Amino acid sequence: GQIVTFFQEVPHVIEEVMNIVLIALSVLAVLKGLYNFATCGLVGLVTFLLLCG
Amino acid sequence: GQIVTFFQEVPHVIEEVMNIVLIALSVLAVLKGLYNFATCGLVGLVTFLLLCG
Amino acid sequence: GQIVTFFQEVPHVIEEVMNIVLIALSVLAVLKGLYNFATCGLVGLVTFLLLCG
Amino acid sequence: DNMITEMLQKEYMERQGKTPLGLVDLFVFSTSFYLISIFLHLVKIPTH
Amino acid sequence: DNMITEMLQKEYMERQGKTPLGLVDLFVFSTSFYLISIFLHLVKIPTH
Amino acid sequence: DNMITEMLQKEYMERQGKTPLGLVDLFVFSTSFYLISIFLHLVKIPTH
Repeated sequence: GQIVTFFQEVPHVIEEVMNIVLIALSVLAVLKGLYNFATCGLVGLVTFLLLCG
Repeated sequence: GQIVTFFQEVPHVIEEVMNIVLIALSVLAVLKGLYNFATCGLVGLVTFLLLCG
Repeated sequence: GQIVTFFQEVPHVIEEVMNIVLIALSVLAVLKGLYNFATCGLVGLVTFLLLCG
Repeated sequence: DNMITEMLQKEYMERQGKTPLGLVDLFVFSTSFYLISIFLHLVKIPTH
Repeated sequence: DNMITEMLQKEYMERQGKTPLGLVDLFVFSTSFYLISIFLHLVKIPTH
Repeated sequence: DNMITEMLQKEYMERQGKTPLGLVDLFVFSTSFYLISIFLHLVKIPTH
């Protein structure tokens, strides 16, 4: 949606601390999600099914 | 309060992708929460209580 | 930021049920967070750190 | 500095005319419900 | 067509008149703090 | 009573002028992604 609009005007809003906190929290959430996804077993399931193939 | 307003605007807002994503996320959340509540031991607690009296 | 504004506005908009629910959810979240931050093992690690030196 | 603010407010106002606020309320409440269930699944309540 | 956007925006305006922005910031930050706590719980940080 | 609503809405207007909606959307979607992750952790999906 408007995430690209946020990316276009990053320099003009990075001076606000709220935006910095929001960006850091989003990056942390994405990192934690990726960790969970690649350790819980979802990827293992995909590999298992491809191995069967 | 305003939830019923959303429940009467459904034919007029279902075409936006953001609204579809929000509705799907809400339904998924509610379902996952009910799944947790079903298999959290809470029901076991309730039954144990009834067993006691 | 304006959280102090929210504290200055407590008597004025406390009658809204939405605001009561938001306050209760925030306080509950903070308490659950503190419980986790005190039971997860963070304290254990920092106490072992102090034990070492 | 008014161009930046006008642009950002314009995108906010466009969003508010498409996404109903009741849907935002429903999403927030459902996420809170799921968070509460998560906490209850972490506290490990036994029948005792 | 503009009636729909106007009514949705009117709902948003009423909510902004009744709910303070500090309250929603507090809610968002508290939920983020709780989310960090549950990540710490899941990842099983060691003590040794 | 109009004074209270005008002040609270001025706070909202300033926040909207300083924070892009795209960042709010990114934060919400990242939180939802992380929550789905912790769900798939709680369901202990096995390879078997």
